[PDB]
Amino acid sequence: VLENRAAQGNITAPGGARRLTGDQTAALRNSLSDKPAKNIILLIGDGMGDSEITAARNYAEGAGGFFKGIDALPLTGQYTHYALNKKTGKPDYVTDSAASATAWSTGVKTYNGALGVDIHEKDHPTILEMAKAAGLATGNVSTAELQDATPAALVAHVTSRKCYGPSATSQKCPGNALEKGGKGSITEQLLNARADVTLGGGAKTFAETATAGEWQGKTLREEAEARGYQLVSDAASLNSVTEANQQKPLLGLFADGNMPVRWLGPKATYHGNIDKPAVTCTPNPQRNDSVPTLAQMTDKAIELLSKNEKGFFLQVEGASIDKQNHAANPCGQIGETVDLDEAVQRALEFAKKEGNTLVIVTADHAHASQIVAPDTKAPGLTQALNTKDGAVMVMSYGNSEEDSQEHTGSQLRIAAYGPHAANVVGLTDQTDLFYTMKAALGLK
Amino acid sequence: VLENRAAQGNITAPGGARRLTGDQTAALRNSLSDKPAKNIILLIGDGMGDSEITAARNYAEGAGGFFKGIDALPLTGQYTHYALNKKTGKPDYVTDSAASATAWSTGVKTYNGALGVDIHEKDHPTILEMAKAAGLATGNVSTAELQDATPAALVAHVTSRKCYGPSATSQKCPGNALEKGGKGSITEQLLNARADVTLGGGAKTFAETATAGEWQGKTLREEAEARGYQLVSDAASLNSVTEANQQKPLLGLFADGNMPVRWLGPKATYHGNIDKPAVTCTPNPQRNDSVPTLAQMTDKAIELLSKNEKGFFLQVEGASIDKQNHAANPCGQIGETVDLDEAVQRALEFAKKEGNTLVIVTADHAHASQIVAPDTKAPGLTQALNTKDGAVMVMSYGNSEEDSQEHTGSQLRIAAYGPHAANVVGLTDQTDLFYTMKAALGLK
Ligand SMILES: [Mg+2]
Ligand SMILES: [Mg+2]
Ligand SMILES: [Zn+2]
Ligand SMILES: [Zn+2]
Ligand SMILES: [Zn+2]
Ligand SMILES: [Zn+2]
Repeated sequence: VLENRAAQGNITAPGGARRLTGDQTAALRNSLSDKPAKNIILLIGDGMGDSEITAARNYAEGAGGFFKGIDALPLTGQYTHYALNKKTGKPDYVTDSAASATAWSTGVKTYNGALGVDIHEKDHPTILEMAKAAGLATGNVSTAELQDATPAALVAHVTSRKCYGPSATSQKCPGNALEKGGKGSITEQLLNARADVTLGGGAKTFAETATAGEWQGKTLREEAEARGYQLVSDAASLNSVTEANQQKPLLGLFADGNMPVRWLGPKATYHGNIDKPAVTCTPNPQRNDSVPTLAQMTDKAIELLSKNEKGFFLQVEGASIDKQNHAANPCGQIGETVDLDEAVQRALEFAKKEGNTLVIVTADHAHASQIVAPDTKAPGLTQALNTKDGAVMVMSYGNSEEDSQEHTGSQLRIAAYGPHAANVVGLTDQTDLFYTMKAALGLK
Repeated sequence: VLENRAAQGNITAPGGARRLTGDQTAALRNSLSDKPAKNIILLIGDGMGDSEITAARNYAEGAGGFFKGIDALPLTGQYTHYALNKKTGKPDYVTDSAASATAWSTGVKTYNGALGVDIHEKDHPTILEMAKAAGLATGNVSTAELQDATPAALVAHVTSRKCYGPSATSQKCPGNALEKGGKGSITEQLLNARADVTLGGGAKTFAETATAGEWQGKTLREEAEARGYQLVSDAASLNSVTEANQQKPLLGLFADGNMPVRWLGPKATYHGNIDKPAVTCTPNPQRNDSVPTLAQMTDKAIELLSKNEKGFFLQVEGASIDKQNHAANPCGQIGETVDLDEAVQRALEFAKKEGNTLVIVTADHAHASQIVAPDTKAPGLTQALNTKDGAVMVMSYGNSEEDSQEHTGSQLRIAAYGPHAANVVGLTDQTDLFYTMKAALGLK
């Protein structure tokens, strides 16, 4: 259970590339605690498989480097995340964000596209809904639009992830539409969920006015206000927030759609590793100084939430790792993995200081990006990059001919630190994660 | 620690997909032993990254299934395996078998192609040479030609993995050529090394004649015998062996080149998942019942080796997972993973019964194969397969336009069982493994 995993010296010399100093047996033994967890922080890097972690590490820290947050969690294991075919109820080997998010927040497998409901479309309670009942403070932050599948799965029970607001739901999830007697669209269900801290993007859908209920005729943004929600939309305002609870809930909408990616770089191309020069990522010029970073929202959330004596549950998500992976854009993707590392460092720092906090870093499913040989002549999209090592790393994207690269089904890394983290070691399922949290928090 | 990680029951019902039956903490704390290990069995799945394990589990065992061998090692982590650029000494992100094998057996990074030497071409001892010197019995089994990089890295110090016999070394490694005062080719160095048990393929190279020294003029097979080596070429004759030591070492040559793969299936093709029907793998009609399985060689090796009270070191390799991966042949590739699983079961069973053995299952590097959606339209090679779940699974190979699929650089799974297994947890490096075995065996 070591904190420093960088290569220890000259990597060309005997034992120069070792990440271990001594024997972990004792340190590890001392990391094993099955005492209760007062708090739980779940960081999800959407689409961040082992391939994604290695590429970003090579680039940003060098092959022999180590993410001070991401790679610093002592207990590790691999976990499966297959979905189910709605009709046959047989495994669908490649899940989407909705079906996977539903498994870790609910504990039951479901079809791709479902939020908070099993394949019979029967809804089950989420871990956020349960923490809220037990008395715990709750938080949900993401760099994606709030209506998106990963954050939404924590507060919504919809049969299709496309049922963002009033209009969308009417046609795509009519049985869910408030009018037809349903609980409502994703945005309305979020507004009803009423977690203490909810931060992200997706202000666009709050411009939709409801079609029924008390706030019918009034936009969803107005409803939020007419319900006690403190609305913040930039860095300075979030910062001013002094508190958030069931009387003063916090709702941050920092973007119309998704929040802006950290780095800019070009899209991979056919033979781009052999036709075009090596690229060096650069800060995204269009990201306004006032849009909060993932680490800042995570920081602010942990603060307000830590003011609760019963404890808290917080889910943080680095959404655009996945999205940029789909876009076949190495830089945006690596930049988003770097961003998330920052959030994890903030998470861990509090954890070691608090002592009863269980922190977990993982992903919902694997993705397309592959690290390959510099001289690789691939059928898909490639790009050469200038890593921190002063060397070149080529990235490959070859599982789709469409405009979007595809998710993949390989099992991936799950890492934890804190009381009950041993339940992450070995082979487990995406559903175990749910039970691990339910048990650590004593929400049973 | 759990020896049963298959889904609990109905994967479509809450808690049904779970693999955990309880809290791992105490079971996991009781597996953490830092007492010395008397023996070590290192099983390597060549090119078996996490992706290769999942695809083989979904096919052979079902998504919710579980490899009774591969998936049963309690302590897990992920490790980096980058090679070095010979010139600059900067990291080379995608390693070849020779430089990765050299790393775990030697503890020093090296360039791709190098067996047993650092970037300066300076020779460094391997873990087998150390075990042998300490008095421990040694074994080296694999399903590839014995001169291949994985087995070779343990007994040979060559500048190019191409220097198999006398004729290729003269021209390709003249500084190693016996005639030039060099230690000799790979085969000649294997014969000198003198491990107690050596099993695999690659007999054709033994037909070459030494160009200098004590056995100059005699083919390599003759030198083998002349030096007290017992030679066995089939299942039967292997079965009838009762001992193997420094007085009568064993040498199995079961194939001219590599041993034949277990399953037959078509090669993945362009748009193979949409244009060609789903496939069910079958037994390879070319494999003789005369040819022992990796499980059989493993078992026999453990029996003969286990007669040394002082200990033994053994390395097993399911070689063709890699080779079939390059060939874009899902069936051959999965058959080789199923086969390596039988070997890990033999290893594990012995280890639980002996109690002082450290068992480690990993791979040398990641490869091409990816698990993707059945409806996927990819630029590379694809194929649909009928799994045990009665569902279709599509596998994609898309990082090369040439006739061979490339390795990839993603960190991959490393798992262990036994004394000093806690050193496999978390993030580590391939070189760390060398040090982990040295200190477990007290080979210091
Ligand atoms: Mg997401
Ligand atoms: Mg090999
Ligand atoms: Zn996702
Ligand atoms: Zn995605
Ligand atoms: Zn290999
Ligand atoms: Zn290979």
